[PDB]
Amino acid sequence: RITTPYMTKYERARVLGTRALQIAMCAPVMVELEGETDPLLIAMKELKARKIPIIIRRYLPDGSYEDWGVDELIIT
Amino acid sequence: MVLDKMHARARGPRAVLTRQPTEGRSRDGGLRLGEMERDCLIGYGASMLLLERLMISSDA
Amino acid sequence: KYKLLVEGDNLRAVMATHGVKGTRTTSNNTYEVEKTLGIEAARTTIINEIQYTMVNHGMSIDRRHVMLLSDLMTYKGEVLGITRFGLAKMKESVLMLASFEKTADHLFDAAYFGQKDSVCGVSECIIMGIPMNIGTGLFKLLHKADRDPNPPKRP
Amino acid sequence: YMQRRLVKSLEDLCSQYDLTVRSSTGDIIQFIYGGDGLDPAAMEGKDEPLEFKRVLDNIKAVFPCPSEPALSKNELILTTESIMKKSEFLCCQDSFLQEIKKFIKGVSEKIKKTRDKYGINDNGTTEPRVLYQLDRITPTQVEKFLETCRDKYMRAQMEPGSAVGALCAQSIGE
Amino acid sequence: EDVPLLLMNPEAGKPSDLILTRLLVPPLCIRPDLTMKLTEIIFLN
Amino acid sequence: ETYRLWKIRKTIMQLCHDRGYLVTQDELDQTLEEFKAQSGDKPSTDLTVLVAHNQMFVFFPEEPKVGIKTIKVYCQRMQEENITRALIVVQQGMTPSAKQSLVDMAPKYILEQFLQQELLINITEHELVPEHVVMTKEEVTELLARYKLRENQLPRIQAGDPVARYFGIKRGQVVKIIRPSETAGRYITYRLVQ
DNA sequence: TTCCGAGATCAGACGAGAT
DNA sequence: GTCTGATCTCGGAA
Repeated sequence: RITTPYMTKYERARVLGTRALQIAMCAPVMVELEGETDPLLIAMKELKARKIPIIIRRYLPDGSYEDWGVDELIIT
Repeated sequence: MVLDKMHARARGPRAVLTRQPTEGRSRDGGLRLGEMERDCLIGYGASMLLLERLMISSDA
Repeated sequence: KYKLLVEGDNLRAVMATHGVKGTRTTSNNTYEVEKTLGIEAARTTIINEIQYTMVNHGMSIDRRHVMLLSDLMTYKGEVLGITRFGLAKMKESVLMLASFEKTADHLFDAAYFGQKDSVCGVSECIIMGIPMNIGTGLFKLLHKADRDPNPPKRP
Repeated sequence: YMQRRLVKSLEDLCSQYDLTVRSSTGDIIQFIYGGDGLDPAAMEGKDEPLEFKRVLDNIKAVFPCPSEPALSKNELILTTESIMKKSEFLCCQDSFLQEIKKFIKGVSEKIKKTRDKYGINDNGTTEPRVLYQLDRITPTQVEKFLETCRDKYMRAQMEPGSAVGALCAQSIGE
Repeated sequence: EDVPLLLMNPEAGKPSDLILTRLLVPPLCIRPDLTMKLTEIIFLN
Repeated sequence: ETYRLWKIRKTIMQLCHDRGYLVTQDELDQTLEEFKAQSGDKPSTDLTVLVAHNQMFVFFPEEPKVGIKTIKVYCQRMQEENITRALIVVQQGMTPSAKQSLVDMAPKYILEQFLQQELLINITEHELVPEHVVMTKEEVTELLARYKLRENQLPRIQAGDPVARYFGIKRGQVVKIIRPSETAGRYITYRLVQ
């Protein structure tokens, strides 16, 4: 609950990083897509519709963690 | 003239000792992503790129 | 108003003389501020004398970069200049030192000691081919699929 | 060479998630990055994230609000306190939150200096109506001024895990 | 007792092997001119 | 000239006020005229302070290079008065055999050593040196916990640093540094000592 | 009496990449 | 072909 409630540019990159690679292995798509064949262009459609089945595990450097749903974050 | 300098290497010969792509266009190239450009890829914070660019598509 | 600049090095012998208000006198030699005025004044000269020589050449720069470079350079006790020698007193891991200069001695000497290095930083995770933890590899990602720690069966 | 020595020491620093900047070995170099935890990249001129004169004039021009009362000096300091402690502005550390307040009173006195010359604000009606557009600051703007200066300050923080020293090695070396 | 006092972590290696009575030759796959220095040893051996 | 035999006494009674003793305020600030009571005599030890905590014992041995015997002059009155801490403010420096005599008799009595021209300026009121503040034992435990940091892993200041030697700090203590800035002025950093 | 300062000699390094 | 800290030898002293 203590880290920044803004999705950083390093979290948006990897969430788009692995949701692209998930959807390029026939994952179920959450956005009823409209002809986009680039898997990366599907993932930004997933982000803006805020439907990504991914929870960011944010590591405080002592070892404790703090989860954050991608629904529960403020993208830019 | 650009015909003597146009160059692209998809996947070709690797050097016999270190199994990296060779040096030169006469030997089908591969251009060195040098250690100065390593820091540029560090400073962007792109972690999964550097694993892809220095382990996956060079020495897998 | 009058001040006087010297071309010398003996700082506290200058700071203590009669007439000079030693509360307001600086150097440009960051070691002679470290020996004489503590480390924290040696941090502020490394901030200043870089930000003095950077605005002299045009070349504007944020202070927050120099506030990091100074604060790295003086955080382990004394001012550790970024040479080959200052890296040994800053880093523990071998391959980060071994990828820098003196690759022969730094690898044999860390075999003489039984040096167990963990693989961290970026100069070793790039060598080993691990995704580095600096930047996009800091956190990690979960999946949000349907799961629960379920009840078992009666046995 | 000086690029090489710089980046071969400074590469393994990143601003962790609790805003501290640590080495690879866990040891703390800085407690907040650069005192305020702010990106130099997103940083505005003068090493300040806002440059408040530009944002307030931007807000007055993007949102001119006609048919609005625009009363001031007795309401401006009163609206800027009612908005600033209102369920928000907790993550704004109060060194920036002072800096809005010293700017708002700095533009609060600029209003009364013009209304000192002429044009009493007795209820917002004098006979030449144009005079209330001298320093118009109407409270639809000053609340959008704060919700922008908050969010421009919150956005221009150092994003956690950003290869902080690797930015430093380029910005000294280049 | 006195091996850790020379700071040699004896799980890594005791001081008797700072000098060479046998010697690993590197594998052939990492040398397809250092072979020439190996045969110069066995000549002298 | 006497700008010293006075300002040194001015400095150490700023120094042991910062270290938390009970120097009355009128004894702290003297103009030179308040020290012109003794001013002609001491050039051509009459200067030794004992102050206690809310007890140090400074020394100005008139010998330039203090030898082991000169320490041994007041090794005995150190253990006579049951005093635990001392100061030896020297003129030139210690003889290179005498500095061990401090660390041979280390845990019984402390007796830190200063030079003269080291002490002629108060380095705390220097513009470059920010306000070091020694933190208490409970001030460390609320530090480590907030940052979730082990005692080690804090930024480190040497024990022989000029401001650690000023404030009189043994190993294991943590100073709090208020570095002044321009936007905030309250950029706080901490330092574990070595 | 020993120990620490100051005299000699010794190190590893001295940008990317390209044909 | 220097620029470099380290590490070895001399020497004058409390």
